[PDB]
Amino acid sequence: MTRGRVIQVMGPVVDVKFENGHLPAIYNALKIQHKARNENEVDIDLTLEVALHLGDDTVRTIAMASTDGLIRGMEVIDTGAPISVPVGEVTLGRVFNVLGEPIDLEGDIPADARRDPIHRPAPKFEELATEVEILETGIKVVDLLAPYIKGGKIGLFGGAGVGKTVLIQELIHNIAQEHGGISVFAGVGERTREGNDLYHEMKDSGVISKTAMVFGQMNEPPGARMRVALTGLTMAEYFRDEQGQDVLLFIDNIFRFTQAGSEVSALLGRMPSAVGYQPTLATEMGQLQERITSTAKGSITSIQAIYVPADDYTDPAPATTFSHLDATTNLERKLAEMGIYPAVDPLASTSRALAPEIVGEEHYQVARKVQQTLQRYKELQDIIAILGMDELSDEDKLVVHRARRIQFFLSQNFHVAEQFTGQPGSYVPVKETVRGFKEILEGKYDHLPEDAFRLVGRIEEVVEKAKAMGV
Amino acid sequence: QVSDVGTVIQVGDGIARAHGLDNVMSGELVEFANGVMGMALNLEENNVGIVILGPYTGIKEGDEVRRTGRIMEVPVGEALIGRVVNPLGQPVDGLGPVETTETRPIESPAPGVMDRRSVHEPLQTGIKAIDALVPIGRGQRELIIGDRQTGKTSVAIDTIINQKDQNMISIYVAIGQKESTVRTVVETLRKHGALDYTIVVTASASQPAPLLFLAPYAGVAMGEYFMYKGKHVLVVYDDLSKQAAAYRELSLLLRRPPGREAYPGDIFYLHSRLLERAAKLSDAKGGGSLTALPFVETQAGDISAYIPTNVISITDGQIFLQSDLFFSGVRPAINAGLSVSRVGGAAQIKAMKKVAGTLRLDLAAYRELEAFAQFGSDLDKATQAKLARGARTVEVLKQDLHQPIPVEKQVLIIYALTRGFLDDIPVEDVRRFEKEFYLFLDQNGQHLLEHIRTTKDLPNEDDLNKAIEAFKKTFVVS
Ligand SMILES: Nc1ncnc2c1ncn2[C@@H]1O[C@H](COP(=O)(O)OP(=O)(O)OP(=O)(O)O)[C@@H](O)[C@H]1O
Ligand SMILES: Nc1ncnc2c1ncn2[C@@H]1O[C@H](COP(=O)(O)OP(=O)(O)OP(=O)(O)O)[C@@H](O)[C@H]1O
Ligand SMILES: [Mg+2]
Ligand SMILES: [Mg+2]
Repeated sequence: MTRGRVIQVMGPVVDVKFENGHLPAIYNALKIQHKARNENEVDIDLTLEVALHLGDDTVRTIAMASTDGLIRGMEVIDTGAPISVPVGEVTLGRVFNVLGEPIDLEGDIPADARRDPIHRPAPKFEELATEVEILETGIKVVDLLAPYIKGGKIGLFGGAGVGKTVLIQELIHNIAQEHGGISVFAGVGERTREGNDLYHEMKDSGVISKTAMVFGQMNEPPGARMRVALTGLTMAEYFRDEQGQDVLLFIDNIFRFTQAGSEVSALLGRMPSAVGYQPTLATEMGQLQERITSTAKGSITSIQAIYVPADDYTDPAPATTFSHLDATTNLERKLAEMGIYPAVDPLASTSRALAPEIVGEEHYQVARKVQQTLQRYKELQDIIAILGMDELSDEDKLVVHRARRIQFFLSQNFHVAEQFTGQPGSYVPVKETVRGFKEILEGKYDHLPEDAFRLVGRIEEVVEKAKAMGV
Repeated sequence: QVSDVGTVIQVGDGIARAHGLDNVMSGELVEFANGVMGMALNLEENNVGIVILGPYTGIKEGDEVRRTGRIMEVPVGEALIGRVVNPLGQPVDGLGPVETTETRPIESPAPGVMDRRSVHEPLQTGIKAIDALVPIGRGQRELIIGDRQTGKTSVAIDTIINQKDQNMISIYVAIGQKESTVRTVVETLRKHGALDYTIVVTASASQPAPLLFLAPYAGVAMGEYFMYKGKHVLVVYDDLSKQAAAYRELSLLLRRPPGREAYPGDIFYLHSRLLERAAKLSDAKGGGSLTALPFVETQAGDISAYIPTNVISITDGQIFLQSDLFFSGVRPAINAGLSVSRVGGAAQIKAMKKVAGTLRLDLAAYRELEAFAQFGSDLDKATQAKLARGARTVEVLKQDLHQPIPVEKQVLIIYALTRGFLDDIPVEDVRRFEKEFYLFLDQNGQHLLEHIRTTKDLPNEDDLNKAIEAFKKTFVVS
């Protein structure tokens, strides 16, 4: 019989011993359902995922919930299949946990609904799509320097409290409300307050009618934090394949997946690697990332926020995830402190859509000139500090004068930022951004004050702001 | 008999390993022969690892360990109000026993997505530099971060004292503090009358690492009782950094591999599990709330350190107090650039939200322009802004110790500052201007203050301007 017994309990890791010749396969789901036999026990309802085969008919598993109350010797049930989540049209408008069980109090999913296994191989080489088109977002910096690619993979890098969540909300507001396809949001290791606020905002805006939401937050154990993203990806994969529909996939923090993997690695008997990460950091990340792709039968565009620990961009987790993205935007605490939000780094941010044959020579030349001027202004800092402003040549003085205004104009007021500041916000087309930056580079607006360029929309609002200030 | 009885194999550095205990469950309390309590963490194949919650000197190999049948718990109740207790709930002030008759688990799940509500109730701390540009709402969590000797404890104690005339329970948890410092804090609370509604949990630096690691969970579990009864709770954690240090001590004593800065891998989980449990409950859950004010101490103002970044990544905003500003006379030392409140706007009254919306960004820009201005000349508009606004905002945000200022007066003072009424007076005169303005308001403009108190909105269109002009007419300058 497929009956197991609990041998060891070490935090979120449990060892189970089975009868000889009937060990469950790797990634299978095991269930523990125990009722308190007396007053010195508590009821248990827990699911486990097989991780390793240790020999002697013993299996090491990872728990999906708290292991408090477990007694070594309990009975374990082998389900014979990996974790299966409800899939299909029934998931639209619902909120699910890691196990695919709804948490929105709207009712239970019927037991006969179709379910798909979480773990599956990645699509092959011959099934991939390759075509670059610009996804307009209405953000000046993104549209000018690092355009987003429709159907591609977009990553947002930033430290703690820099603004990537606000950028995600702004992108959702700008794009998802008129996408017309299917939207999927996966919250991995983030704030329950933020999740609740996003859910209520979507209900108010009516987007929730075509959005499936899956939540595993920081209060959840590492197993749930690892598998919630895979559950969301499993739903998105079905929506891509079985219906051929365009899918919006938002992942709130993909770094928590590798963080939970590193947390659980030490108890699995693995030797430490690099600064403390698991040896399998690259393969585990690749197995998840390679499933998020656009294919010939459906396109998935995904926007992922990536946390940078200790503001160190050389950390292995941020370092290895760079190769898995087509367009990246890097946020900086230095720019956040200056008050120039969204604090996107204009130089480190890169995209593969920034080519003359994709965005046009008019756009490409302006972007390159802006980057060159900003680089020169960055270089001039030491000589300015140790020699004074008056010791610069008239070329460098003009470079600084233009670069400060360009840097201030890169800032923008967001719609979702109205809760922080009373300004309503704006949406700026790519043509307007290019024209405004070209006019600034041409020297038309050299007589306006520096601060008139901060937190505005089109180039005209600079003129009205200067007039309001009294020029 | 090895079902409910065990024998100690190893003792050392506050951890023990025991044989037997066949039916012990993970997280259960165990009791040694001396009466010292313990916690079972690792249920290995042949032995059980136990963490000793107290003095381990009297424990020797061969001593008996017996089960208790209960998961780690602390006593909670109304009788705990006004007392000073350890993380285990044992009275420490010496005023006799505690008559609590209920217990709550140390490890409890946090409220779910559907059990929460958006924060909409302001928490007035009585400090302008907080209530104006870093608002705090009920159910929010907001850490105070800065170097040593910067005023974090003063801010916390003032926030606790300001809640005298509101129905909310306050919990002060001291992690790693000196016993004399805790005694003085308790004495100040007693003098100001906060002990009528305050519970103090202490774990000094001389206590073993397990108690330091366990104390904040005991405090939050104590607050959970009142939160789920439908009341409002404020909880203060004094050094989450010292909690992290104690947890690192315990982990390396357990020989778990170290990560960045020798901290264990689950150092983020340790703090997130605790801080995530503070929430604003919905009407279905009873409308209760728990507000948390964790503390983090930085080294030389380095906000990029591992523990500061981890704690910032969890909470809803940070108040950064700078030592360079604490010196040279800016005593509140609020750093507007590094500070932020993620529940801004909703956590303020309508008047304050209407007036002080852009102050944080304005002072950030002013600091940037002041830094840049050391190199060269300035335009007319730059000279107007930098001096007529930034210098006066910096001066008017300053506040003295133990001087609560009502929000109805704060809205007045920032309105006068923002509308440009302070442009014609010297920078050094603004504090006397503020004092005389409060006196003039109390003497003559009580109806504006009453209107703001009753409606939470601005009093008038032009009567406010008239009153400000009337005060300026009698204010003696310089
Ligand atoms: N573009 C912006 N406009 C206005 N305010 C902003 C902007 N970006 C960030 N902020 C402010 O800074 C805060 C940063 O919080 P946010 O959740 O966006 O950060 P984050 O990068 O996601 O951090 P974390 O890792 O802690 O989740 C916001 O709550 C808001 O107060
Ligand atoms: N607003 C204020 N006005 C005047 N003095 C103040 C103010 N705030 C704090 N102080 C003084 O600053 C000193 C340090 O304050 P406090 O003890 O609160 O700081 P801390 O950061 O908690 O210190 P520590 O690291 O020693 O615990 C005290 O002498 C206190 O009286
Ligand atoms: Mg975030
Ligand atoms: Mg202190």
